[PDB]
This record gives sequence, C-alpha cells and structure tokens, in this order.
Amino acid sequence: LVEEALRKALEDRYLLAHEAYAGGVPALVVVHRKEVDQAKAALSRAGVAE
Amino acid sequence: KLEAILSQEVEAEIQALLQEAEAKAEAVKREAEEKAKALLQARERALEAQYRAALRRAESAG
Repeated sequence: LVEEALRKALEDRYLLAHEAYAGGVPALVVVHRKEVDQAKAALSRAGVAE
Repeated sequence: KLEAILSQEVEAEIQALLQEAEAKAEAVKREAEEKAKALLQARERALEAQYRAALRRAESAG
C-alpha cells in the first residue's frame, strides 16, 4: 500500500528500499530535499508514520 | 531517473554563484577605470593652473 501511495505521490524519482530482520521489514524511503512534505503526506495518507 | 534530479539541484547554484562573481569582477574593474581616469582629471587641471599663474607672475615681474 505504502509503495503505491509513494509512487503516485512522488513519481519515479523516489527510492523505496527495504531489508528484513525476521518478521516485518524496516523500510526506508529516500527522497530529494524539498520533496520532504510530499513524501510525508504520502505516508500519512496510508496511516504509516516516521 | 533519480540521478538526473541530483544533477539539476547543483546545476543551477553553480550558475547563479558564477554569474554573480563575474559581475563583481566586472564591477570592481569598472570603478577601477573610472577612478584612475578621475585622478588624472584633477592632475590635468592642476598643471594648467600652474602655467596660467606662472605666466602672469613673469609678466608682472618683468
């Protein structure tokens, strides 16, 4: 869900990476500076937060 | 792609800054020409003065 939301919000110039740990995934989204608000807004709409 | 964004945040600053510093390197140099010219404008009047005074003195003296 998170990937979809970010992808529509942030086009294809965002980087979504994840690495496991035994159970879920801690994920990191890497975005350009000044694209911070938009990036955040996308997480907030899914219900995921920082 | 994502590396093409990165080259555009830089490529923008490095023309803003280098356009600004080629107009200070213009500006100092414009004032430097306008000063040397004026320090010789005052030199031009001075010499004249000294010659107009000088000749009048020699006329009176004689």
